[PDB]
Amino acid sequence: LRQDAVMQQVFQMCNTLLQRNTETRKRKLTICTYKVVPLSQRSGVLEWCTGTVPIGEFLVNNEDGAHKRYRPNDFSAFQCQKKMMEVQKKSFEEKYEVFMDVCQNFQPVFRYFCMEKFLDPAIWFEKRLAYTRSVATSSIVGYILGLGDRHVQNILINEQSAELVHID
Amino acid sequence: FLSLARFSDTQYQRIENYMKSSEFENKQALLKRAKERYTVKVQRELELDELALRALKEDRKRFLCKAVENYINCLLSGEEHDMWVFRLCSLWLENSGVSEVNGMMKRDGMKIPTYKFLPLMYQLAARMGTKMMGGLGFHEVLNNLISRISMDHPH
Ligand SMILES: Nc1ncnc2c1ncn2[C@@H]1O[C@H](COP(=O)(O)OP(=O)(O)NP(=O)(O)O)[C@@H](O)[C@H]1O
Ligand SMILES: [Mg+2]
Repeated sequence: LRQDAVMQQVFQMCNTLLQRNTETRKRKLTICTYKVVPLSQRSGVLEWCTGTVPIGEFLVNNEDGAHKRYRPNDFSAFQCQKKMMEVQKKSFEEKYEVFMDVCQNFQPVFRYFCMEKFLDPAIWFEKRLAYTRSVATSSIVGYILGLGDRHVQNILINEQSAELVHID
Repeated sequence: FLSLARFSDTQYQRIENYMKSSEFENKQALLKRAKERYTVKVQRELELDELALRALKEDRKRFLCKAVENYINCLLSGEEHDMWVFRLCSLWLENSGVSEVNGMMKRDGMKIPTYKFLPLMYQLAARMGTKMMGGLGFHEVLNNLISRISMDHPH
């Protein structure tokens, strides 16, 4: 857990750099951070982000996923995963055409998170703007630091503030 | 033709830089250290990396051939950009082992006026050889081009 604590320290430095510049202070561009307290070389404790859910859990959940709820007629997450794993030992062109075929039968439904959670148009607009700003700032910081392994289970979204939180 | 040649050359140069980049060497050294359950995954990586290398080499060869062809067409289609004969010769000399490049040079470069090759005649002459002469060999094509230039402008 020491690597996570160091990454949190760098995120705090990025937040402080963004705070002292008026262009980003006006836009409230910040990185969500959680306290990590290493205890040994093998065990440790860290902050649990209350009120946050994984984006993969919200989107491609088998039981009550967003894709299943909003697009029942489209391909399921398991079907797309199996199709992608099948073309793993194949040509690059076959991989590209499989990916395009999957994307054709898999339409994004993530825009409904703010619609179903913030019925007020003013609050919905504020949450969407905060989400877009958080995504842009986190993406730029991750590119600068070369952050990797940003899969669905490594990204958390706050239910109250609609701000992305990066873990692992 | 010049714009397409420049774009193809840029892509080929980027691919060549990626091949010679320190990141590629580090990845290869990591794979070599890893190869020294565990067997299945070792041979899986030693096959996936070879497949990726073959695909990258094929893409590099395609970009190189397209760049050489477009440079030849640009040289044959005007005289304003005669300075790019240096780039065409640099690609030809650095990729003399490719049969397609040598065949394209033999088929189309002989139509190019010889006076465009005059400034780099020293470098053309310094590459003369005999060990790899043949119908599609680089040495025979270079010798024929040099002889034709000498016949046109002996002085
Ligand atoms: N700081 C956190 N706050 C809230 N939930 C968290 C936090 N860290 C992990 N989680 C949850 O734990 C799940 C599993 O992630 P994690 O605890 O990193 O285990 P893991 O995926 O096995 N990672 P790793 O041990 O590095 O291979 C995530 O999908 C989150 O739902
Ligand atoms: Mg994880």
